[PDB]
Parts: sequence; structure tokens; C-alpha cells
Amino acid sequence: PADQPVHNYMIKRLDRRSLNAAFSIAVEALGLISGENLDGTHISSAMRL
Amino acid sequence: EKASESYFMGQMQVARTESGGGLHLQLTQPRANVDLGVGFTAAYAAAAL
Amino acid sequence: MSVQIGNGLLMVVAPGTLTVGSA
Repeated sequence: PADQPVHNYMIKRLDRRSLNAAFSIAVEALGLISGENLDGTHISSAMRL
Repeated sequence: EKASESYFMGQMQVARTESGGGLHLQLTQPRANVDLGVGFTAAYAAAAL
Repeated sequence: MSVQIGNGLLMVVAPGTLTVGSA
């Protein structure tokens, strides 16, 4: 039997992944960055840097 | 192969938590993928031992 | 092209502690 030309229709589903990395920060370094532990001195500038 | 994987990258999100006085940031990036070639598109050989 | 003006927002919400205690 002379085969008739065949067609088709196919779909595909996405897959979903993720990535995550983390980094902390010390407790007094946080006071140094914001400025609440900063003093108008000549040393605290060095520690903030 | 020339293009064997559809690959989508999301928008990076960051989420923290004040655990012990210091921040704890956690970066995160959702991403999804799907093959896009009918038939096989990759194959390995296992040469050495 | 991803770092710190929402990671801006994010760190230094910091210089706000009173939000006073008084009515």
C-alpha cells in the first residue's frame, strides 16, 4: 500500500533549576561600614577602609 | 552540537537574615533549560581508564 | 550589572534605630 506522507506534532517541557551562593559579614564590621561605630578619630578611618 | 540546549537565565535575587548582629546575604538566580534537538545531540566515548 | 542599589537598599537600611519611642 502506497504510504501516504505522514505528519506529526511533538512538544517538550521546560525544566527549572536554580543557583545560590552566600557570604556573611561580621558584627562589628557592620558597625564600621554604616558609621554607628565610627569615631571622628584618625584610626577608625583605617579600620573602615 | 552547534546548539544543543535552550537555556534561560533569570533575574538575580538577594535575601538576607540578621543572625547574630551581622547580615547573612544569600544570592539566588533562577534558571531553566530545555533540549531543542529532535533525536540525540550528544554522546560520550569513555576512552581512558 | 547586578550589584548594590537594590543590594544598595539592601545593605544600608542601617542608620534608622529610633523610629522614636514616644507618643
